[PDB]
Amino acid sequence: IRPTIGQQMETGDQRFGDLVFRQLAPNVWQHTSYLDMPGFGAVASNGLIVRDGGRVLVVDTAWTDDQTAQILNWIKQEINLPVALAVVTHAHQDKMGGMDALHAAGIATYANALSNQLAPQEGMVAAQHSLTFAANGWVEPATAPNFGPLKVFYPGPGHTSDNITVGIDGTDIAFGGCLIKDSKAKSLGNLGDADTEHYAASARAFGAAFPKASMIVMSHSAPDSRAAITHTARMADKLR
Ligand SMILES: CCOC(=O)[C@]1(CS)N[C@@H](C(=O)O)C(C)(C)S1
Ligand SMILES: [Zn+2]
Ligand SMILES: [Zn+2]
Repeated sequence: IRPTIGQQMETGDQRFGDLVFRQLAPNVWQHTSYLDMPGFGAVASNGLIVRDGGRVLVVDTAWTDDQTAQILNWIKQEINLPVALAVVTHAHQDKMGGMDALHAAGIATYANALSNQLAPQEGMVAAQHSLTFAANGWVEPATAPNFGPLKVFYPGPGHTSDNITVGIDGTDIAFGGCLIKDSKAKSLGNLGDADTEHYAASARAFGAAFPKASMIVMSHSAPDSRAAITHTARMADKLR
């Protein structure tokens, strides 16, 4: 695909059906799925796959159940370990559109409690479990059982009021989801669900929560350096 929004395909990318997978680190891969929007073309959305010992952890579904089932198929082929859990980073179609494929496979799913509360209104299937957060934004660990290397952080409202972010312990990788755009981005996208007053602070909070991450993975750009966080925050400063 040659998406209008999202990175092009590069050497080292693997095509598996209509999905693209890229290894980012020895136990981390980016999954990419595409949704065609009329007149506007293909929009890429990225999530993560993490191998944690004898199990696999997933961050975000694909746009659709069928695509998300193909993520599970790719995992079976390339990793061949059971998927223990998935965490989805807000209640939009690119992040939660494939929940049914996860639940059909018996995979435990997790989301911000607010994401689960909003899911019906957003046309999404709620996750099976709800994460809650301390006042400093870090997940309450009782609500993130056996998350292994996944360090979940709620940076505050930005892209949506429920957006969460995930650091991958033992790697240089932090996932900003749809909150962060890369340093070449010209806009933060549509902003219809956004908190334009708090966006900038939330972007900076994400950077401060994962201060040593050097590879920033995001939903709608290829991985970038930490400049993606600052550039996003500075674009968000102009919304106030
Ligand atoms: C089907 C709903 O999914 C969307 O429309 C997203 C989800 S974040 N929002 C858009 C935006 O923020 O402009 C986008 C093009 C980045 S994908
Ligand atoms: Zn979104
Ligand atoms: Zn998105």
